[PDB]
Amino acid sequence: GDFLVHHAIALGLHTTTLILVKGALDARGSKLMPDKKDFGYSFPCDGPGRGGTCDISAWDAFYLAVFWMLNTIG
Amino acid sequence: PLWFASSQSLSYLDGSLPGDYGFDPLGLSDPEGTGGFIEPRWLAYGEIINGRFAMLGAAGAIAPEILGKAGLIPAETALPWFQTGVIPPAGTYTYWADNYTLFVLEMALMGFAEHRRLQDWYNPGSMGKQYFLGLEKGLAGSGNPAYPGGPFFNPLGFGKDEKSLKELKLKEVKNGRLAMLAILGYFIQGLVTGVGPYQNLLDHLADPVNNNVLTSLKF
Amino acid sequence: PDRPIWFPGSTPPEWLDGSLPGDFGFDPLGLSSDPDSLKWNVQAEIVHCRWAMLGAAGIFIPEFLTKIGILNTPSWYTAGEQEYFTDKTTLFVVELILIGWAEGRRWADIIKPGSVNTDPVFPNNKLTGTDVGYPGGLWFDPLGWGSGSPAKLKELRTKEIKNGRLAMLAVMGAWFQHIYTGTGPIDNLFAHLADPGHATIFA
Amino acid sequence: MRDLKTYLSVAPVISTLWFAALAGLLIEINRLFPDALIFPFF
Amino acid sequence: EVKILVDRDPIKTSFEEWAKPGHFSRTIAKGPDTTTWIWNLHADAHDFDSHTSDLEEISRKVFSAHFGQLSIIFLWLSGMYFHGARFSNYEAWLSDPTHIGPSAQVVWSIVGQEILNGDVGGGFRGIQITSGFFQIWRASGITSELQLYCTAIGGLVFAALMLFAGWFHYHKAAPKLAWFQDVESMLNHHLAGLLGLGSLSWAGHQVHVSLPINQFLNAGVDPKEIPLPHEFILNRDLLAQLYPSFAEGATPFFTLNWSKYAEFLTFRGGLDPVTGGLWLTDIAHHHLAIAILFLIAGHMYRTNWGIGHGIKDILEAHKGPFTGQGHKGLYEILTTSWHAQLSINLAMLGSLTIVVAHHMYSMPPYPYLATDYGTQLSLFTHHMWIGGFLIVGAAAHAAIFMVRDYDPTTRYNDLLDRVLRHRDAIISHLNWVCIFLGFHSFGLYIHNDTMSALGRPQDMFSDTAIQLQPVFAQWIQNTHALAPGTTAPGATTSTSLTWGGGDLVAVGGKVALLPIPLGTADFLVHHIHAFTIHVTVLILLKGVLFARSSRLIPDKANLGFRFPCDGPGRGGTCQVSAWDHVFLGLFWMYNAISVVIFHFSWKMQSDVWGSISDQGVVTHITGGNFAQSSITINGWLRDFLWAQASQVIQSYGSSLSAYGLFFLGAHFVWAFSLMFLFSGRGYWQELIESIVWAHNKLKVAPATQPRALSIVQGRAVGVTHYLLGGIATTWAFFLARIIAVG
Amino acid sequence: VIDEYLERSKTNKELNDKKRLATSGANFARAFTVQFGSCKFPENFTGC
Ligand code: CLA
Ligand code: CLA
Ligand code: CLA
Ligand code: CLA
Ligand SMILES: CC(/C=C/C=C(C)/C=C/[C@@]12O[C@]1(C)C[C@@H](O)CC2(C)C)=C\C=C\C=C(C)\C=C\C=C(C)\C=C\[C@@]12O[C@]1(C)C[C@@H](O)CC2(C)C
Ligand code: SF4
Repeated sequence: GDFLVHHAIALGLHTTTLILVKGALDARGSKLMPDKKDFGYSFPCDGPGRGGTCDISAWDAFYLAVFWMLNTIG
Repeated sequence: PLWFASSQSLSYLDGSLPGDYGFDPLGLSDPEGTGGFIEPRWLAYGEIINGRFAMLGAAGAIAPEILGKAGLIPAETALPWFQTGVIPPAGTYTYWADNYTLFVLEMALMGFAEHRRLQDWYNPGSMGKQYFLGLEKGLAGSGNPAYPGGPFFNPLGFGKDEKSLKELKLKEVKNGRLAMLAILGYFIQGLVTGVGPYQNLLDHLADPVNNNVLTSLKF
Repeated sequence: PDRPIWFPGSTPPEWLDGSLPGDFGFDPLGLSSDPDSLKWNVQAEIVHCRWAMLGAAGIFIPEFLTKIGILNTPSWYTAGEQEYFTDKTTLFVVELILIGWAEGRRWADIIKPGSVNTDPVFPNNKLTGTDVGYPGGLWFDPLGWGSGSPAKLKELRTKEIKNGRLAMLAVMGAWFQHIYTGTGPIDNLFAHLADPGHATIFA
Repeated sequence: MRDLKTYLSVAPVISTLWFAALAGLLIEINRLFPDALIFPFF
Repeated sequence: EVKILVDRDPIKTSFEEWAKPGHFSRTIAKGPDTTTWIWNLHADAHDFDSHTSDLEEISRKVFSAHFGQLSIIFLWLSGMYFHGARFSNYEAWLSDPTHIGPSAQVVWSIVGQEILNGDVGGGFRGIQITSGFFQIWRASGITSELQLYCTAIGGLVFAALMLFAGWFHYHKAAPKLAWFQDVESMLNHHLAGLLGLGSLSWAGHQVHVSLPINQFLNAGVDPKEIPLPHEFILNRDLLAQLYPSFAEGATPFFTLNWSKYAEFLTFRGGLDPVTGGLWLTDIAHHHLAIAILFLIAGHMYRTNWGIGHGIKDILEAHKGPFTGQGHKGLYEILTTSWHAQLSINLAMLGSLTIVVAHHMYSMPPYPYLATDYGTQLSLFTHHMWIGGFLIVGAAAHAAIFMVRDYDPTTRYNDLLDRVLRHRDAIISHLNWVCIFLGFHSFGLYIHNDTMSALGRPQDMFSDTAIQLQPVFAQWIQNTHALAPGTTAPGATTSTSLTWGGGDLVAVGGKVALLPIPLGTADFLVHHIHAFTIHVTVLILLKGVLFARSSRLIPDKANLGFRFPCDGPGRGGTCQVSAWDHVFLGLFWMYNAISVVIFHFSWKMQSDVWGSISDQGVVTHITGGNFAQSSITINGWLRDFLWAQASQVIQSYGSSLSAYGLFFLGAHFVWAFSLMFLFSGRGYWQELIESIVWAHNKLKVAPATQPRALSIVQGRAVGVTHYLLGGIATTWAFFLARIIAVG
Repeated sequence: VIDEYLERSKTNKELNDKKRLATSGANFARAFTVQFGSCKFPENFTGC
């Protein structure tokens, strides 16, 4: 009974780490927006162009990882 | 002579058809907007065919009863048209073969005839080309689908003159309409009264006031 | 062009010309629009015709001879149930290998028209056929009735094709009659001929 | 025939045929061998 | 004038258009550049108004789609009848309907799912069905399986006929535009022909077939000894022995002395004691009267002859105090666009479905239907959900029309302009009403909870401390109870047993119907219902009215109907389209319907359903705890959610186990929906970039470059998953409880 | 309803439940026919 729970805990840790690491590494720029560092740490979006860019900042990455942290601790 | 003619009906009914009294309240034969089975020519062709079949049926549904009452046919054979096996719940008779076998044979022969008729209707002269045991010479047709003519269909050579042909066509159309009405009357009388049409006629001639539509429906 | 067709007064399809033997322009579903499909269908039809002719003969001869007192062979439907000198699986395997060799040779002939005309073991023996589906040679045409004028060849091919179609219909009729009624085909024929009216499918 | 064959090669049709065949084979295998938890052939 | 107009072979049937996907739109037909193309190919498939601009092609496509839908429906009906005929225990259930549970599905024996074949009864094992088909078949007079087989064959034939008709009317003879624009003839034929004649024929069937067979069954005769239905038609002696009026024939009908037919055309009302349903004679009488009414009403509009009415003349010649000139150009608007008609019909159908559910639960029309609780619950919930969905769709189509088919130059209407000129007051008043209703309705519950949690049960709004009684509803109930005594002398008893006053009806030891009391809890729940309905109406109306333009965005009509936003400027303009308003109102419709079904289930289990002993006492399923436990949220959570979920979670290892599995699965789906409602596209695109790099390293890069879903697609996926999960959870819980306990 | 059909049902009360049980058993066995042994791979042709 502990095997599956331990693997679920590992899955939660891995997913939260993935979200936070991607948010930290892709902060300065990416292909969708190569000048992300000019706008700042927190900004709403970059408009509907290029197919739509919502939740593009790193503040949104922390925002999304909070839920996974809560679920893992639960 | 116009019967219930309207302004719309008189536009396309030019009188160049047998039995044209200009009666068409619903505009079914209206010239434009034609497709599928609704067309000015197909309706006339179907009317002619239905009239001919109705004449045949009207003669045949009454001949056996007349012969039986006159004593010219065995009694076990003279039956009302609904007791000959057409409606098994109403009655049945024993023939030389099973009823469904008779239906299969009739369907085969009628399909053989009607497919050729339809192929004439589609292609006018195509039915006189392929080998049909030599009978294909006489099935060429005259170009009019409703009146093919030829040795097989007009052996007696009637209607050579155009005026006589028109008179005969008018007579045929009127007789076909009368026979269709008679067949509908046969159906309704058989459904309501429950006895043969000749029996109804004899009962009415016996006492005109005692036997009528009100008698069967009382009041 | 002016040949008789299946439905008089109709227009035969464009991909059916009439050069092929037994051509009547009957293809309402358009199953052979592609030429390769036409070749494959022709080969399949020829093979089916020959196999069904053999099957119809082997079904209807022993039954008729059993109706008379000459033979005592059992019913064709119960032939596989009986016991033989070997298990059915062994006979099936041997037949599978034997027929598979010949079917592989025929497939190689179909794919490439002229690659299997020589005897692999002895190079002296050859097959004289020049048309796909008609192997010819001394093995499959010892009497020499095959090669000849194009008109006679077409007439013979049409005869064979029509006989094969009739045989296919015969075998399927025998199968369905046996499963439905439950008696030999000769018995059904005699019973129907005795009373043509009542003794029919509607019974 | 060419257009029908081209249509039959579209993604959803090929996918449904492949998955139906796979499901049938798996169901038949599980029917012939009812239960299986370890590999016992060795 | 009225005429038949068709075009011959407008299109040619070929498979060349099947090979190339997306032939309807040139942009789609060009080819797939990215994956988004695929997601578009299914989105624009049925948007006929965008493929072209001619009305004729759109009308023809609509006609063909209707024919295909009819064919599919006929196939479904044929399948249901075939399942009833072959794999069912209908013949066993016919003899003992009270002690046997209906079942029409049998599960295979591949994996171990054979535990799903429960002991329904009558020497049969299978899944218990709740469609209510057995009661329909019994009320129709079916007593064998050959008739069901024949019905299935006929359904198959009719489905094939419908498919062929659709093909013929699209590819061989397609009607012209003037054919569809003739609304008077269509209305005449739909009123007199489709409705009146069908109901007349059904009344004739009931008179000739259903009544004698049902009378024989109710007498106690074995189903295998009942004469066949055609024997009643053939043998007049049997009908004379049953109903002597038939001995007189059809003479009374023409004699106008119709009282002689009083034996099988009655006006008693109430429920039948033997079966716990409405009298079949009353049903036949009602069908006959409805047929007469529809046949009379079908000759109102002028078509091809002098007599009749013109719809345009009726609309234009209308004068009133508040209206004025009013309806002048509405005829052209209604006969020009399909979307307005679609919205009107959708709203009417939803309202009719809700009314149908209410009338069906109140007065059971089928024999042995009231005593089968699962069937009643399933029918009520299903019809409520269908009505809610249709009502939601009506507003979306109204917004679509207002966006893309409205021009005030060529086709101008005064009423629409007047409404559009003062939308702010309407929105403000609706907002205030919603706020007030919500505040009062929920504050009552919160006050009750707080007072009960502080040891103050004398300060709550309850039947014992502070009473808020529905006086108007009680007055209406008393009036309805006293109705047949003086106001309706023709009826022997009242229409329904729901009205306070009368007797109790029970069939086979189980309660069928009894009067329903009304108290403070009903008051509170009714006000909650009104609040939810008002909020949904506010959302939909705000979406519809502000579709063309707004104070924030003065040119919203140029962007279209389905656009995500306008930009990050103006402070933020997310979710400004009417599509977003519909997507938001779906949630509130779901909430309202869930609350309604919960209220209905708890009230019916607590105050109506139950069992009766021989002495005469009635024991209800939950023992009447609704009136004291439903006034607080804690009571709703504990006495309904916690108490009634015992059966679903304990169903493992039994024949109901499947339900339990669903009770988990739906939950999962619900949570899944959150992933599509809390996030955005940029994160997923940036992750797919790294995934695509990892693919590129190993030479497995596809030509169709993967792309994250669009914003509208994500919102649609989220709302679809949310609704599906919630509805499946409720379905599993309701079915498990009502099958294990009832 | 004329009490003659009721008397017929009383006289033939037996074997009617037997027919009902046989029909229900056949309806159930329509799914387990292959697992029972009958209607195996042979004779499925135009069968069951
Ligand atoms: C939302 C509705 C709501 C309502 C109506 C009530 C009502 C009530 N509460 Mg509850 N309560 C609520 C929610 C609500 N509560 C909530 C959310 C909480 C927090 C959990 C509480 C917690 C609570 C506590 C702790 C207590 C109460 C108690 C009471 C009573 C005290 C009333 C009072 O003293 O002030 C009324 C004051 C007024 C000034 C009335 C204003 C309204 C007037 C009449 C306006 C009408 C407008 C008019 C039509 C205008 C027309 C103009 C025209 C003439 C031109 C009252 C029955 C008390 C109790 O003991 O009662 C037994 C108590 O101690 N409540
Ligand atoms: C087209 C393919 C074809 C196929 C697959 C078969 C298949 C078969 N044939 Mg048929 N047959 C065919 C065409 C075909 N036949 C044709 C064209 C004819 C006309 C000449 C016959 C005439 C025929 C006869 C006369 C007999 C069979 C028999 C057999 C059956 C088993 C024997 C065996 O196959 O050896 C090849 C079979 C033959 C070509 C003839 C030789 C007879 C074999 C060797 C069996 C003799 C065994 C004996 C009768 C059984 C008991 C033995 C005893 C010691 C107790 C088997 C169903 C035999 C049988 O009925 O067994 C059930 C049999 O007696 N067939
Ligand atoms: C009465 C019938 C009806 C009809 C004919 C239409 C017709 C139309 N609608 Mg309307 N609509 C209706 C009712 C109807 N609607 C209702 C009840 C609602 C409320 C939900 C809506 C809400 C609505 C919206 C929000 C939109 C339309 C639009 C459209 C157009 C595009 C259709 C489309 O492309 O879908 C083709 C089909 C699909 C995309 C399939 C989607 C998958 C569905 C959602 C899944 C359901 C799953 C199933 C039930 C659960 C089982 C799961 C299993 C499969 C595993 C079309 C003209 C669209 C438009 O662009 O208009 C201009 C549009 O945006 N409609
Ligand atoms: C359960 C949580 C929840 C709650 C409480 C609300 C609440 C509300 N919604 Mg929201 N909503 C939610 C979830 C929720 N929503 C979700 C999941 C969605 C889907 C996206 C939406 C989408 C949505 C839409 C689309 C709309 C709303 C609207 C509204 C308002 C309706 C008007 C009204 O009833 O106000 C009355 C107040 C209440 C019911 C809230 C509870 C108040 C209680 C009684 C406490 C009061 C106590 C006291 C005053 C507190 C003082 C203590 C302090 C001093 C310490 C209200 C503010 C509608 C709107 O705003 O129009 C008016 C609207 O159009 N909502
Ligand atoms: C073909 C036919 C009957 C054929 C019967 C046959 C072969 C019977 C054969 C048998 O009996 C035998 C020999 C012997 C028996 O043992 C067996 C049977 C089989 C029983 C009837 C047609 C019968 C046809 C009928 C009655 C048609 C009526 C049409 C009408 C009234 C149309 C009216 C209008 O169309 C107009 C003219 C103009 C429009 O503007 C307005 C409206 C009103 C639409
Ligand atoms: S919908 Fe997305 S892109 Fe548009 S404004 Fe909102 S956050 Fe920005």
